[PDB]
Amino acid sequence: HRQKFSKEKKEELEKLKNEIAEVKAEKEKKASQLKNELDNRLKQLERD
Amino acid sequence: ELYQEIKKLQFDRNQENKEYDNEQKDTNLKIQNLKERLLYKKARAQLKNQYKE
Repeated sequence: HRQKFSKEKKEELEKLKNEIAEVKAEKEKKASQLKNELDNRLKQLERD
Repeated sequence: ELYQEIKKLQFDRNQENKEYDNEQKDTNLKIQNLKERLLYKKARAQLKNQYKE
């Protein structure tokens, strides 16, 4: 019981760690697209 | 000898149950704290994304 429960819970632990890391990465990346698109809009609007 | 062994092994069983419950509670706390932090990070990410847009 100890070994099986520990293995399953450790696996859930790296699962949660990866979930948090992916959340941070997605927030940062989406901020990246937001800034890039705002800048691109600035370029096209200035050009027009 | 049988009484000695039974006493020692019952004590060992109780101890080992103690470590198993220790690990269960500790890892449960870790998992729920990780889920709470993940939810908080997602909420902060969505808030920041909406603000930046």
